[PDB]
Amino acid sequence: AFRTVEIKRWVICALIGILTGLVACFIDIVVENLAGLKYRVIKGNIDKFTEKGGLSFSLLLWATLNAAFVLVGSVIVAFIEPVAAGSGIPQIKCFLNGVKIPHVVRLKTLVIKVSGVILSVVGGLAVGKEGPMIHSGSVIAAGISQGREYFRRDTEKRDFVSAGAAAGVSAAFGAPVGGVLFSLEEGASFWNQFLTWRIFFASMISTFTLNFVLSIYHGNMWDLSSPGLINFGRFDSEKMAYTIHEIPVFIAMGVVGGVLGAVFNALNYWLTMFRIRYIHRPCLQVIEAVLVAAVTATVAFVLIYSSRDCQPLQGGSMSYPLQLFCADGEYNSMAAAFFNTPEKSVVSLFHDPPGSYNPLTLGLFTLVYFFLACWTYGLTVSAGVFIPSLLIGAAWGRLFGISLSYLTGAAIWADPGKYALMGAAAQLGGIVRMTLSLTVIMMEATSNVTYGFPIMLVLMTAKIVGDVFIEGLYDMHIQL
Amino acid sequence: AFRTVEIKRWVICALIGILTGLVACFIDIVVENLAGLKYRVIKGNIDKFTEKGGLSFSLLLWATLNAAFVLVGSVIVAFIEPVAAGSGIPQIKCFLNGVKIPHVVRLKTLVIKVSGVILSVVGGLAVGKEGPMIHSGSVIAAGISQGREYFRRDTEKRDFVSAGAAAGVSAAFGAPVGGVLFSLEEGASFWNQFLTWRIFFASMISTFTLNFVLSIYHGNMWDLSSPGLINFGRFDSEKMAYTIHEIPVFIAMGVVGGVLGAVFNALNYWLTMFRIRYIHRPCLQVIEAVLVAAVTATVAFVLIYSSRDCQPLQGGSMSYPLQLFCADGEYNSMAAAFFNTPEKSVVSLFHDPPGSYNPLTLGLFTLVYFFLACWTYGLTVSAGVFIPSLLIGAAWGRLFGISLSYLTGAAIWADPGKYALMGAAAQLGGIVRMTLSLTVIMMEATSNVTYGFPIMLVLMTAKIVGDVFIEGLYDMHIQL
Amino acid sequence: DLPDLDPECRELLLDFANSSAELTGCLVRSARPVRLCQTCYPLFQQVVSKMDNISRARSLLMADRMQIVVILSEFFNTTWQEANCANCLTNNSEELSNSTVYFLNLFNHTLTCFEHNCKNCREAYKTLSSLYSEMQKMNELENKAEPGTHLCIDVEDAMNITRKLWSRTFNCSVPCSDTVPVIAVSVFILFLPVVFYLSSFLH
Amino acid sequence: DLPDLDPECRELLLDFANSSAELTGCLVRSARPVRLCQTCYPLFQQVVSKMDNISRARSLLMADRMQIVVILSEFFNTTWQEANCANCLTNNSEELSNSTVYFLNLFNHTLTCFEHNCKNCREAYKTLSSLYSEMQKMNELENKAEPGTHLCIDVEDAMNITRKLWSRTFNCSVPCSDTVPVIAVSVFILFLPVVFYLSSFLH
Ligand SMILES: *[C@@H]1O[C@H](CO)[C@@H](O[C@@H]2O[C@H](CO)[C@@H](O[C@@H]3O[C@H](CO)[C@@H](O)[C@H](O)[C@@H]3O)[C@H](O)[C@H]2NC(C)=O)[C@H](O)[C@H]1NC(C)=O
Ligand SMILES: *[C@@H]1O[C@H](CO)[C@@H](O[C@@H]2O[C@H](CO)[C@@H](O[C@@H]3O[C@H](CO)[C@@H](O)[C@H](O)[C@@H]3O)[C@H](O)[C@H]2NC(C)=O)[C@H](O)[C@H]1NC(C)=O
Ligand SMILES: *[C@@H]1O[C@H](CO)[C@@H](O)[C@H](O)[C@H]1NC(C)=O
Ligand SMILES: *[C@@H]1O[C@H](CO)[C@@H](O)[C@H](O)[C@H]1NC(C)=O
Ligand SMILES: *[C@@H]1O[C@H](CO)[C@@H](O)[C@H](O)[C@H]1NC(C)=O
Ligand SMILES: *[C@@H]1O[C@H](CO)[C@@H](O)[C@H](O)[C@H]1NC(C)=O
Ligand SMILES: *[C@@H]1O[C@H](CO)[C@@H](O)[C@H](O)[C@H]1NC(C)=O
Ligand SMILES: *[C@@H]1O[C@H](CO)[C@@H](O)[C@H](O)[C@H]1NC(C)=O
Repeated sequence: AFRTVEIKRWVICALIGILTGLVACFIDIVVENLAGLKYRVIKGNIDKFTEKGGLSFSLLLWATLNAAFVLVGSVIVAFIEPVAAGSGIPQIKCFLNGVKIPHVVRLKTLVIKVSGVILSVVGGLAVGKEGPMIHSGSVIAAGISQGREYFRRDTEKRDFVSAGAAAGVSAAFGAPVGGVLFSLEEGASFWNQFLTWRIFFASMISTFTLNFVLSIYHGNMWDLSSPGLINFGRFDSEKMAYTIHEIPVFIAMGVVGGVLGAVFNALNYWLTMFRIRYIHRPCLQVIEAVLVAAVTATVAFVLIYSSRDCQPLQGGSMSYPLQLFCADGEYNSMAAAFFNTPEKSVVSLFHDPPGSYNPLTLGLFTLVYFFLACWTYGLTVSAGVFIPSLLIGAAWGRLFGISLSYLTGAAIWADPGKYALMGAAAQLGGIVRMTLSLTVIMMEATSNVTYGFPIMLVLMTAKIVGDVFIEGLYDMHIQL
Repeated sequence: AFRTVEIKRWVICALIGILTGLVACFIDIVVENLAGLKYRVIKGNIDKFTEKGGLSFSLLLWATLNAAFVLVGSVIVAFIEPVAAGSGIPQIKCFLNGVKIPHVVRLKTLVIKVSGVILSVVGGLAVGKEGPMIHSGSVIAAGISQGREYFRRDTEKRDFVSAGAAAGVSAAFGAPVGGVLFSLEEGASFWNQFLTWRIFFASMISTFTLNFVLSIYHGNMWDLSSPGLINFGRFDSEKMAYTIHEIPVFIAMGVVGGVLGAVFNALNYWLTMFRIRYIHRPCLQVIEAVLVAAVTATVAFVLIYSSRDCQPLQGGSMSYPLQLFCADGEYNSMAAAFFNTPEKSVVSLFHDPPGSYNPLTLGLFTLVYFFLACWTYGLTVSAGVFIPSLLIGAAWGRLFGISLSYLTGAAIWADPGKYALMGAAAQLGGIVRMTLSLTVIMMEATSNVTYGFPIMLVLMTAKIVGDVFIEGLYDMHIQL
Repeated sequence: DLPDLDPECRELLLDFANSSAELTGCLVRSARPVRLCQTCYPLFQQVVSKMDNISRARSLLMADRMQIVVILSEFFNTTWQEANCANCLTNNSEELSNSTVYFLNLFNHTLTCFEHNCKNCREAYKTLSSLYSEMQKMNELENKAEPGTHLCIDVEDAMNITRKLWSRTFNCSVPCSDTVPVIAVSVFILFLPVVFYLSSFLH
Repeated sequence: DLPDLDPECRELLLDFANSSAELTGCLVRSARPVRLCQTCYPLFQQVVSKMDNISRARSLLMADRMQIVVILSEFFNTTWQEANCANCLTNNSEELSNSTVYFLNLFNHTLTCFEHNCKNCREAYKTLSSLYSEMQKMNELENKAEPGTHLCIDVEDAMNITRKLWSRTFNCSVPCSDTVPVIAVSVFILFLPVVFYLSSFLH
């Protein structure tokens, strides 16, 4: 009777979990290889022109490589499938809340968003690739329950796309239960207990699928040591301690995160109404994405070229290190922030022992990356806003940690790694303002429970101080 | 208007959190000092009679000290306030589900249960003291909203006693969010968002109150390193790893926990119907509690006296070590299991490096403590069944770990500490069968998230394999 | 100036090398019949004074990756603290800690009484064990620590050797021979609930 | 038999003590002008052979709490592995690893050319740096590891000394002097969105 219907529902949720894991590992593998190729070309070209003059050809090579990749990404996005632009999380959030924006029910949207996010992280923009993983999981789940049956019903479709969005969050951040609570914050029109188990089944099977395929891409099939596209794990040193000295410090850091999130949202609001008003033809959108990729390449190169902090290579801090003007055997330090992927600069900011970052270098990188991510977000590319927000927050959180380590006599409790974590949670809650799902995600991905209560306080403080100025980003883009 | 009503509700929840924390630290301080006095008397009396004959006077001293303390505890319980017996968790669970058993609305029940659980853990029975902490928090919360106003309403009273039960769980296990999800599994007649924040406010303020008063009882006021009455923390060594080799092993261990939980529930069911049928006068109940305290004292002393495993003192494994018949400088090992408090024998079973436990000594202790806890539970004393279940499960889980360390060639993945954890969760889910609240509690108290999914699997397996035989304990005692 | 050294700093390093070679010699001359804190305390003060002599210079400690002088000094401190040799010296150093010279005198007394070829020299051993327990309790009120903290290693190995002679070799512990009152009381108390449950069943 | 020792085991311990005292001497004779894997490889084979000689006996290793022989041998292994002296020996041991004797010969050649009183002996230094980078890449395909793994310590400190002479002391790096094409291209590309946004505003 009804038992075969529930087996059909559970096997559909198993397929959308497996397919979302395969799409996530496809994105990670292709981005890793293509960014490896592009950064090896540029590092091989800077070192050729380091002596004997030149070095403006390296800037043109960087700018044109960024421009070519984002030109491909925006001709794909802004001409063919225009709703594929952005992270798509506002569209899925309002899909779960009830209103159906068109052209989400097509497999073409999945192909354009996956290809766009491959060609945008490679393209050198300030883009995280786990923003649109939620939308990719959503359209996979919607496309499973269609044609080209009693699953085309809108009650059955909304629950399946809820499971797809949860599988997207779990494949993104390594958070199964975080994916469950993300799917339940929107469209919570019921507490169907079998629906939450379906959601958790798809969520956990998506994380385990991404483990299995990424580990067979690595050496050991038996390892499973990569739960997500970002994994800033192992917060269980003596730097795990949060203490009564630090709870009002975390509340104040949540206030600063909420203020800077309001600044981010307001500047992007004025920018995106300028883009609605004037830059609305598809050809102008393609040209604007090409220039902003060229500008983030050249402002990265101006900041690299005009920096004097040089530190020697510790074993894994620099992926593609270049010595620009440093001495032999010492490598550049600002070039470690624009050549690392943003999923690794965050981990480095969480884990480097104190005194490993210049305040001037990190401050300049923070300011330029803040304005770059604010400019790059409202574009016609397939692009998240998570890891830009998380890197901005980790960077100024580490600056806060260095300041607290200087004001006190280099105390044990003022470790800059922990304050980088709390800053990243503060800015991600200031820009986005999701309350509980980030608490569970930032508990899950760090594998620490004692960061549950202070991260939860920081997210509430950032949300409240942010909402007294301007709405959140994912809610603002349903109001244009 | 309504704002002053909500401030009244939140300040009442703050008071019940603070009062439940004070009751929890009162229980812990008095139990620690009185059990220290009693075990120092017995250890000072065994060492006097170790040579030069005697040693039967030590057995009489142990049996009469146990008998005297439980005689006081049962004349208090079985004569004055007869519903104060047991853990009271079935009564609170059916209070939240709607039916109101009488004589829970009195402060006398709070005094009798607190004094009974002091005089029962000291009395040497197989009793955990964090069973009735939930009922003590419940009657504190009910007594706050009474006389000797609009809070005597049954809608207002049920929500406050929900917050009191959550504060009891958080002060018990160190689990704030675990206390929240315990209070929401019963009486979930609504998802009032402000009610869950009230519950979490009382829960977190109860854990922090117990930290503050227990740390000022210890040396440092600034430490706060005791979140609950049991704290088996720090699972973040290389023994934290759960691996694809071990997921069917955890499912099988959940099966064994469910089977042994069914055995526990069935034997206690026949025993408690014998007690309903015949041993029902209050004087017979007092005599029966005196004999079972004398019997657990003398079977502890027969097992200590007839044991030959002797191991030297590592720095904190033995609280009150006695050398009975071992060589000088080597202390007895079975006497480390009956002289430690059950809140410390569990931590030792979770944390001792492998090869620190004899399989014969631990097997004998497991078998005798299983039948002793099964006999001692259905009595007229104020007594939990948590830490008896948790110690039984940790003991046979460690035996499973030693067996897996012997069958494989002492592999890295077959660490007996991790399997002691999973066994403790298995037996606590086999005897009690609460599904999700133990998953959150055993994540919270161990401060590890990677033990979320395997503990959740083990609890589901134990609950299912248990429910095909006999109902859970806390549901059976509403059906006599 | 870089690849070679300042000649006084070379002489300072040579002095530390000579002193530390003597200390490693002393630590392994006295390895198994443990006299580590008994024969190598002045050499340890010698080595830590030369290490303090270096850091009053700058080139010796942190001018290479390994810092072989610093990790050698840290190894000697770890061996010092694990041995807990501070109990074999007075609080003002370079003495022999009058609590422990009495123990070593009684330990030598006990072994010379063991050289008399069964159970005759027992009250010397009981005095030794009482003294050892007294020093253990002394090592928790003057230097506050956990129960069963580790004493000074040559004292602790002397007591180790005495107890391994007294139990594992000589086999002398005068056993209890009081089992049958224990078994009588135990079968009485275990038969008491049989009486209680049957009498309540038959009433 | 307990408090004293078997005379051959006493002789075995005395042999290990002599060899290990010589090794600690060698490690600190060659401390700052680092020749740790260059002058102390045969003494290290001597010490590890005597430690293997002890464990073929039973009383020397695990018959006391500290196990001073075992923790001393473990300290010499930790100093060996942190130095990564296996790159200064061939895969069959007790040789000098023909990749590195060429490097030490060129290092001595470069310093003797530095003894000629500015920027004249440069291609020797460039050959040295090319050789050092070649050995770094050789230390990741024959012995697979992460990028920037640590080479053998006397090689790595020789290259340390050469680079600290060449940059911090001699001050010779022939700077770029190509700023104004970079600043021209940079102000052009930064002025490009000003042109784009203003032209789209005025259309
Ligand atoms: C090349 O030579 C330079 C010498 O100028 C070496 O730099 C020094 O290296 C050591 C080893 O890391 C550093 O010591 C450190 O000291 C701090 C406390 O100040 C301590 O926390 C660390 O654990 C470590 O012991 C030292 O700071 C550093 N700099 C100076 C100016 O001495 C460099 O390591 C050499 N490179 C190689 C590859 O050998
Ligand atoms: C008293 O003397 C006895 C000698 O019979 C000492 O027992 C031995 O103590 C050492 C130190 O813990 C034990 O060594 C251990 O070996 C294992 C591997 O087998 C290793 O994993 C440990 O980390 C440690 O190195 C040894 O097993 C033990 N027993 C024997 C038979 O040798 C005892 O420590 C002495 N007591 C004191 C207080 O010195
Ligand atoms: C080095 O140590 C010796 C003895 O510890 C001392 O006499 C000498 O003055 C010290 N050297 C200096 C320069 O202080
Ligand atoms: C060695 O001596 C003491 C004892 O551990 C320690 O505090 C000191 O810092 C050490 N000296 C060194 C490493 O130079
Ligand atoms: C006992 O002490 C004396 C002097 O203190 C010494 O000559 C003798 O050798 C010692 N006995 C033993 C067995 O070492
Ligand atoms: C001890 O080592 C030496 C040299 O390594 C060797 O010649 C000798 O045979 C070894 N001793 C034994 C008993 O094998
Ligand atoms: C020292 O030599 C090797 C290298 O670390 C190691 O594998 C071996 O076990 C060590 N020998 C000892 C500690 O006796
Ligand atoms: C260079 O090597 C030769 C022999 O190999 C040696 O005599 C000379 O001292 C070395 N030069 C320096 C500066 O050490």
